[PDB]
Amino acid sequence: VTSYIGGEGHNLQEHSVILIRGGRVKDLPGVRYHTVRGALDCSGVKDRKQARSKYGVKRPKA
Amino acid sequence: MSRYQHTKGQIKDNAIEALLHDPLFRQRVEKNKKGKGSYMRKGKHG
Amino acid sequence: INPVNNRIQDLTERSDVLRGYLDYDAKKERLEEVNAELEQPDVWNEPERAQALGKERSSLEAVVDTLDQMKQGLEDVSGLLELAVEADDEETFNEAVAELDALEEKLAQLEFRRMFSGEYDSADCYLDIQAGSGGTEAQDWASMLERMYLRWAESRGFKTEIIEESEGEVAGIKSVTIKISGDYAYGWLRTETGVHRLVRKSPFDSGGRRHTSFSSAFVYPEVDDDIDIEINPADLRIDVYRTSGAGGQHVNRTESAVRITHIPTGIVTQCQNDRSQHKNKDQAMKQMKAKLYELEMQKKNAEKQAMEDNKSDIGWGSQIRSYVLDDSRIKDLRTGVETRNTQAVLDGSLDQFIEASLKAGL
RNA sequence: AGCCAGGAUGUUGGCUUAGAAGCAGCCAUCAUUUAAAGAAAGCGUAAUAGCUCACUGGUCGAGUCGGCCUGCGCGGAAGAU
RNA sequence: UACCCGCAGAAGAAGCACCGGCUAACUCCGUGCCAGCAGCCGCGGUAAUACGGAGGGUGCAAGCGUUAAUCGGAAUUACUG
RNA sequence: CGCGGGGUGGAGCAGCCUGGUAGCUCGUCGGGCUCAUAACCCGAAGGUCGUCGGUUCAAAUCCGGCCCCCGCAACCA
RNA sequence: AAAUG
Ligand SMILES: [Mg+2]
Ligand SMILES: [Mg+2]
Ligand SMILES: [Mg+2]
Ligand SMILES: [Mg+2]
Ligand SMILES: [Mg+2]
Ligand SMILES: [Mg+2]
Ligand SMILES: [Mg+2]
Ligand SMILES: [Mg+2]
Ligand SMILES: [Mg+2]
Ligand SMILES: [Mg+2]
Repeated sequence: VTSYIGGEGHNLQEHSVILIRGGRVKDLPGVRYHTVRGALDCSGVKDRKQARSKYGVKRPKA
Repeated sequence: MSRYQHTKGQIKDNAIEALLHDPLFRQRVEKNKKGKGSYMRKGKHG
Repeated sequence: INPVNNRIQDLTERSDVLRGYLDYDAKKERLEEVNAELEQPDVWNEPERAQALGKERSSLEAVVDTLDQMKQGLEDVSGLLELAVEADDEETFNEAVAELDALEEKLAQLEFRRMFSGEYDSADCYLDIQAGSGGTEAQDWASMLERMYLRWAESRGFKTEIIEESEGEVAGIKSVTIKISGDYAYGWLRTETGVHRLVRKSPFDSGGRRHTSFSSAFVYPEVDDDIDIEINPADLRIDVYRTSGAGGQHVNRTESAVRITHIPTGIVTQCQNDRSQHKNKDQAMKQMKAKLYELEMQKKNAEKQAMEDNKSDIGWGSQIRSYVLDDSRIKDLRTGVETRNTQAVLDGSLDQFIEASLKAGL
C-alpha cells in the first residue's frame, strides 16, 4: 500500500519499520492510510506544543 | 529530505524540462474574490 | 580621491562577502589540522594519503593567506589615505593607490578561481528556454525571460545568436535556443539552469486572475565534437569460414564469410553477402564501426540518464527564482537575495543574483 | 686499460608545481676557488639525501683509439612421408 | 485482611482533546497554494477565529484523544416502513 | 564492383530537352480581418542550383573528378 | 460561408 506521513518533517527513509493506522487522504490519489507519529521507527514531530497525542510529542518538562 | 516521484517515468534527455512538463510545475490560477469565478456559495465563516 | 575612497569602501565589503561565502574560519581550521598532520613523520609512510593531504593543504593556505593580505592591504591604504589628504605628499599617495590596485587585482583573482573552478566554465554555451504548463501566459513568461537573458548577455559583452525559435500561437514563444558566445560565457550562465516562477495578473485571462506560471531555463556548454577514433587491428579478431547453404563446388571450398570481433568489448559482426572475401570484410568492417559508434552513443545516453535522474531527485528544488510582480519583489530561492526593482531585473539587472549564486557555488 | 684520490662554491639558479634541491618539466646554461669539477650524462628519492659519470691529480711504462676503403665469412634463417 | 483509633502537615497527587460550519468554545503573532490541516464541505497564494505558536475559552477528566470494529441515524433492501 | 536516375531557398516539386531567361504549391516576414487565435484578404522578401575543376564570350543546364542519396544488376558450378 | 478560446 501507500501511506501518508502527517506533520512537519520526518526521519523516514527506505527499509524503515513503521506502524500505519488507516484514514484516507482526500487530496492524494490511492492513499488510504496514515503513518503513526511516535511509534516504531517513526519519530515524533519536532517543536509541537499542541495536539501532541496525534503527533507523538512528549510533554515539555519545565 | 524526500525525493519527488515525477510522473515522467525514465527521464532521457533533460530533467528540468521534464519537471516543467509535470503536475509539479503546473499553472496555479487564483480563484477570484471579486469578478468572474468569484461567487462563493457559503463564506469562510458562514 | 573620493572615487578611490569609494573603491576602498567597496573592497572591504566584497572581501567580507567572499569570506562569508567561503566559510573562512572552517577553512582555516582545516588548514591547521592538515598542517599538524603533515609534520607528524608517520604520515609520509603512506604515500598516496600524504600527497593528497599536501594537495589539500596548499589551496587552503592560499585562500587563507590571500584573505588577510586583503585585510591588511586595505588598512594600509586607509592609513596612507590620511597622509594623501592632510599632509599632501603626492608620491606616497600614488604608491598607496598602486598598492590598492594590486590588492584589488589579487581579490579579483581569488574570486575568479572561486567562481570558475569547473571544467567547462570558460567555454561558450547554448541557453535553452522552454515554456511551461500554463499556456499563453507561460509562453509570454518564457518570452520575457528570453528577452531578459538577451539584455544581460548584451550588457557584459557576449554575442547572442537565436538558433531555434518556436513561436507561441497567440503571444510569446513556446521554446527558444540561444547560442551565447564569449569569454567565460557558460561559467557566467550555468547557475541560471532551472525553473523560473512568474507571479502576476494574467493579461491573456478574460477573468483577469492572478496566475503562477512556470518556465525553465537550461544552460549547457558547447562541447567539442570529438573525432570518432579508428579502431586498431590489434583489438580485433578476424575469422574467415565457409558460407551457409552455399550452392556449388567453388562455394563449398571457398571461405568468403567474415566474422569480425572486438576483443575489449565482445561485439561481433558477420558478413557473407559477397562472393569476394575482401569485400565481405570491408562490409563487415563498416558494420563493426557502426556498432561501435552505436555503443558509444548508448554509453553516452546512459550516463546522461543518470545525471538527470540525480537532477530529478531535487524536484521542487529546481525552482531557482520567484518573480512576484503583484507584490513587486524578486527572490532567489537558492541564495536568499531579494530585490523590489522587478522591472529593472526584467530589463536585465541579473548581475546581483548571478554573482551571488556563483559565490555560493550552486 | 686498470688502479688510488678529488669530483666543490654563489647554489637547493628561478618558476609552476602538491613537491622539484643536476635529473617532472619550462628556461638561462653563467661566473667562482682553480689540478679539475655539467646550474649536470646515468642510477636513485615523497623530495631531499645517497650511489655513479664527465673532466682532472697520482701510480703504471709502450703503443693505442675509431672512422674510411675493400676481400672473404657470422646472425638475421620456421613445415609438413 | 476488611474495618476502627491515633500521629503529623496542604502536605505526596491533573492531564488530554478541541475552539470555520456541522459542534460547546476567539483573538494576536509567525508563515504566504509554501509548510502544513482535513470526518464531510473545504482551508492556505501577505491582514488565515480552518496551518504552527501564544494568550483566552469549551468539553471531558485519571483519564483523554486517534484507529479499527458493529449497530444507530440511514424510511439508504422500507415486515412494521 | 558494373549500368542508370538524382542533389535547385524552410520543404516538396519544376527548369536541365540542346547553354544565355530562376517558375508552382506550401512555409517565412509586414499589414488588414476578430475581443483574440485559426482560416481568409493584400503586399513583400528569400537560391554561388551538392562540391571542385574544365570548354564556349558565357554553365543550374554540356564534360570530367570527388562527396552524398535512390534504383537496378551483382550470375553457372 | 463561420473552427477554437
Ligand atoms: Mg647470410
Ligand atoms: Mg460554536
Ligand atoms: Mg496573519
Ligand atoms: Mg476546525
Ligand atoms: Mg491554527
Ligand atoms: Mg434500516
Ligand atoms: Mg525536392
Ligand atoms: Mg532552353
Ligand atoms: Mg490571424
Ligand atoms: Mg545561367
